[PDB]
Amino acid sequence: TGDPACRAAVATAQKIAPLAHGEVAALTMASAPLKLPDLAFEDADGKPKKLSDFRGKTLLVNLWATWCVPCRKEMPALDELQGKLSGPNFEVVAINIDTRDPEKPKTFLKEANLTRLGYFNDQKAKVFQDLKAIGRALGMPTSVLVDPQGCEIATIAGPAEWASEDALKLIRAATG
Repeated sequence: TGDPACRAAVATAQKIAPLAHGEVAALTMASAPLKLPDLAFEDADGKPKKLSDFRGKTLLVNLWATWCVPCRKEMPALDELQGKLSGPNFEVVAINIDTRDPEKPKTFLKEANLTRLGYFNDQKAKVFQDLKAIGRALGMPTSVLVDPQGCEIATIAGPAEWASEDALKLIRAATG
């Protein structure tokens, strides 16, 4: 039995379920209340962050890595989504999980001119293990749409055209 603070998240998931088709058909709606683990990661300047620091906003939490081919390919879309919808009620939190060479993802984002995402990172890649433990990280990338209480609305095991019409419509619906 999940955290009852996450019941509104389930209702939200049920409300937007019809919108999960086309580009976002691989998004699986939450069917039970599920509080995500309070992921711990760093910002671009190495300051500690936690998922709960972002409570109060709807979020798309993404895990990506430079060694992940479909992840590199979807970073521009995530950046674009960030630019379209980031505001008082929504943010994309893309967390890099490279463990080998910390300068590599920074160079990747810079050469790709992706600056709206900042540079969240977990050089231990523990955040992947945390989501794997609740059955929400089956591969890479993994992205979870999270409500203002840190609860699961939906999870996708794979990449998506996140700046597409289908994706924006779904995210806006989840937010408001």
